[PDB]
Amino acid sequence: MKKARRSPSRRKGARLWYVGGSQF
Amino acid sequence: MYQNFVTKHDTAIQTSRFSVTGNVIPAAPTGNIPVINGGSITAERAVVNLYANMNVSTSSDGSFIVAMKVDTSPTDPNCVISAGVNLSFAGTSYPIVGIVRFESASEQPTSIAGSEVEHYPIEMSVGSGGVCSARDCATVDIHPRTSGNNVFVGVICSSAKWTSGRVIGTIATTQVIHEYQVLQPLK
Amino acid sequence: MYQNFVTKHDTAIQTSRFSVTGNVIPAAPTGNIPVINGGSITAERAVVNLYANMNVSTSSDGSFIVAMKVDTSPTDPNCVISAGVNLSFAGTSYPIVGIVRFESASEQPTSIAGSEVEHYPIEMSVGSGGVCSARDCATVDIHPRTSGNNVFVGVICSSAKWTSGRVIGTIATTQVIHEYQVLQPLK
Amino acid sequence: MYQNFVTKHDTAIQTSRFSVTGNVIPAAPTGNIPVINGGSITAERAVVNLYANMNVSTSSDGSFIVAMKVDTSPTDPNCVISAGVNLSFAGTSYPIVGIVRFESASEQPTSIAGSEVEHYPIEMSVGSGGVCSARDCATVDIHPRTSGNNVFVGVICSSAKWTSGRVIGTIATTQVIHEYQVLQPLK
Amino acid sequence: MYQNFVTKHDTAIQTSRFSVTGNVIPAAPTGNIPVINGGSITAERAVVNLYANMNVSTSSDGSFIVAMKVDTSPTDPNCVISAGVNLSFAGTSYPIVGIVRFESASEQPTSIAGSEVEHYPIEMSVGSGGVCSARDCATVDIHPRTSGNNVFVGVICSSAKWTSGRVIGTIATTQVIHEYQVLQPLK
Amino acid sequence: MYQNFVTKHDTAIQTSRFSVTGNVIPAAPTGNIPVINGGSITAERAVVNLYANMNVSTSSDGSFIVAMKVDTSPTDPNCVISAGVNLSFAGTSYPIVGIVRFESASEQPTSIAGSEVEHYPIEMSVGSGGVCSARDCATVDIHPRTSGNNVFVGVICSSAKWTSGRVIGTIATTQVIHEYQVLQPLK
Amino acid sequence: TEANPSNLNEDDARYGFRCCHLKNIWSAPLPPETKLAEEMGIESNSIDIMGLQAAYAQLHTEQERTYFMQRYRDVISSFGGSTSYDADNRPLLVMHTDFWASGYDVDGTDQSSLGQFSGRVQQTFKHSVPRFFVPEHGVMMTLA
Repeated sequence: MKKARRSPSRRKGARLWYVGGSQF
Repeated sequence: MYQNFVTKHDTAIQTSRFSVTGNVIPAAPTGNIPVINGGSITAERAVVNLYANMNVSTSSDGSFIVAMKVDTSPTDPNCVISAGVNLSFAGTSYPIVGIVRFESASEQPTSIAGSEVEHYPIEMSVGSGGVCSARDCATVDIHPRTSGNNVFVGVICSSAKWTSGRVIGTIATTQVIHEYQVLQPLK
Repeated sequence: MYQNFVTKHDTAIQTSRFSVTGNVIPAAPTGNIPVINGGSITAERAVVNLYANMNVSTSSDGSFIVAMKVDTSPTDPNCVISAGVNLSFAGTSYPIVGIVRFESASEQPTSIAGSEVEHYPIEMSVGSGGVCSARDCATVDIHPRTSGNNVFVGVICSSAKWTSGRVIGTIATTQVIHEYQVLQPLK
Repeated sequence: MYQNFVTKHDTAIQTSRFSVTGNVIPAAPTGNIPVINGGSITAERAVVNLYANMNVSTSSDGSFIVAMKVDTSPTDPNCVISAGVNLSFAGTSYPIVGIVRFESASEQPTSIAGSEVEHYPIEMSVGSGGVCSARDCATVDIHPRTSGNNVFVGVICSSAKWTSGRVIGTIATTQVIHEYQVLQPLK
Repeated sequence: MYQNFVTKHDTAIQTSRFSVTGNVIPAAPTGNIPVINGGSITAERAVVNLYANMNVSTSSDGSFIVAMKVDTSPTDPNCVISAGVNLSFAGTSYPIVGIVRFESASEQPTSIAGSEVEHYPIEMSVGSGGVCSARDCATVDIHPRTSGNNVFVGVICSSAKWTSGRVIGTIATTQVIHEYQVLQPLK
Repeated sequence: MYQNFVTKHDTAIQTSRFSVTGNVIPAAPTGNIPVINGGSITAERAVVNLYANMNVSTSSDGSFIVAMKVDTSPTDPNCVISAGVNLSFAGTSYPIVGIVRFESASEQPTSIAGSEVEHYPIEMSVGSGGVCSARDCATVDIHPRTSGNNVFVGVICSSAKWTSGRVIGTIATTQVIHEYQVLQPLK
Repeated sequence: TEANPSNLNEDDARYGFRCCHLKNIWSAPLPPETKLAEEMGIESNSIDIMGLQAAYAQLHTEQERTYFMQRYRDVISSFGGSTSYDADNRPLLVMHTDFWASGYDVDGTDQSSLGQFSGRVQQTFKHSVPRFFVPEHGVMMTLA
């Protein structure tokens, strides 16, 4: 019940979001 | 603000109701107090609706009772008994209420000698000349004191000087052996 | 001192309001009680403003109702229903109030047979000849007992002997399924 | 909803009862206040039933007392004393009540000089012209201040202008040294 | 006994006071309710002292308001607003009170159209023909609903049938955004 | 049931008592309010017994004060001040009460200019034409605002229209800086 | 581009500007002006296939730009070059930390609150910037 509180990172795999540049 | 979920009296839900009509002849404690019930409910959940005529044939001062039978199943020595009343009288008589306890071998007592009634005073919300209101409770031993009787409890309404006229309201009363579950938004 | 954040009734905020004017013809329970609403709100958040004339055309004793529809979404069997009333009557009649429950296939009941109304007595703050005030609540089963009806709840105002005249005040009532968040200085 | 199990006054159960009848001659504090008891109970559990005639032979304004003897066993300096009253008077006199403390070498005081009575004001539920009701308590030192006396406590009923007539009700009072156990459905 | 440190309303200390004298012309909701203030305090801490003459020039039934401006700094959506009133009227009119909310681009509203006033009913302690008393609170959204207005809150006093005469008392009211620290002997 | 050990006002025990007799000439706030005390107690524990005659020599409307001196020892900015009153008036005048604060270089103020009195409204239990009752408290800053004065606190009793006649009751008041220890059967 | 803190609105000035939600399908869409079709003119009856070829190439440069090279610095990185932070006047990021904020629940214990809970989030954290050399006068700002 540690991870269950925090929405995953989806760090595995390639890049999905192209939005024009770096966005925090 | 936060909702207050605790109450001194919780009126029965959808059950134990009865409407009383006609005349109601109050009486002095020296005599036999009128138990205006033949259809006396008893889950010690009772809601009696009043739409009668307060008639002073006998005494000009006195009282009448609305009763309900106590469930004697519980092994607990005594439990709480709450009542909630709202009565508007046409004729100024300054009503007054309270909880009472009395035994009887009979299943449907039509009246009870004043000497056989036990009293339990309660916070009376209002006591104007024409309306008495109260919602409170009291502790009462629930087991039959005299082997073989049934135990009754209810509210009694008295007056120092009654006045012939119509009376209307609700006399609710219950023995707490269950607290009605309720939706509490934050749980 | 510390501020008391819990209350028996929380009046709706900015919503569910309606003003009732004109005449109000109270009726006896043997007949059909007046539901002085066609614009019956229902987030079971209701605030009805009164500035009408209490008229005794029908019966001299009786009652009228201010109702609001219950939200039956909750899976909980029953929830609390609070009301807050303040009524000043021009003609001494000793008002009296209480919460009620009644079903109807209709969306906007204009009246309801007295036999179809269920009662729930409440702590009545004041009950002088000219003004009745109360702020309390009661537990009520919220699901329709007869498949296909809508469930209504509200406060009823009765009297043993009404007196033609103006009446003014506010009849607020709400079904608790949300506790209004509030600023508590120490949190 | 949840049942409220705490109360400001718990009336004695099945014991310490007595009925007072006949006349009751109220008196001014400059004189000797009537202690309408010879059969003065004392588990400081007392329930006095009233069905008498308020008679103005002496003064037109004044008061009378219903007393009960305090148990002085407890080593605690002082304990709480609750009372519960409900009185309907036939003649408008605007009753008023309160808790009192007074000592006396006598076991059954029939009256007590007003100068020897100590007062303790209480939340008075109702105070209409014809009915006074209250259910509250106060803190009182229970040990005899003057070596050799008995300590009495009780409620006093006064009026600025009494009116000859019948009076009816119940004057219950108790010193808390025991909290009556009660069935709490959820334990 | 233990001292009760929580209260439904805490009157401002040494500040926000003002005395209102002269005449007060109550009005019907169809018109413009009198805001008997030009020196309208606003730490939403307000104590208004009344020693005026209730005059029925306009309508025989109606109401007047005592208001105070709300501090809209708090990011909290809404906070509690308590009021404490004590009014004795020379002429029997059966007063009635309650909390209200209304906006206005003006800094010192002298009156407000009844249609622009929002109501919040409160536990009314007493409502005799000559005196109304209450100490309670209600939840109210504190941010201006119409960009550019000021938010006012206060208590309103109404009557079904007023009676020309003197009125005297205190109308205190405050928005809780601070709980006054207090000496608690056991901490 | 469980005994309620918390109270809004705890009357002093065996100390700080005084009886007030004779006439009491109420006054309007524009003048100097009567402080019916020369033997002004002050452990801010005070119990004043009333058995006087309300006389309307000066104004027909107004008020009188029962005061007690505040102990300014505590370093705490402000503490709670409770009062408990029960007054029955022979002549219908609809009394009204409240807590007040006023300073004076004098040790035994016989009267105080109305302009120098600060008000604190309280839950008034009853306010019939003939009797006012209340048991409540309020927060008050206890340190002298003007270097060199004594701080007084007490309850004030006012009326829109007084009526010459006898008055009887008790005006108790105390500043909480000690909670009276009490026997609690279950500890 | 507000010129003075006084040109900022109530909320902004007191709490800071608003930022983007965490990235997801509905909060990280391709820039709103993303091309959905690229037209290429053609003589009434023929098409220059060589032009078509160039057309695509040109498009490619346009896309790359829209999708991820909207900032000058990123275009130059595209060529395998670099830019000082002075080139486009970008603040220099010295240290970036991120963490989850967890806590505990407080159990309600009175007659009505029994069985109720209130979440109190309380997280400890370290944010450490390694010895950094300040080449010119300026400010070291740290934000959350």
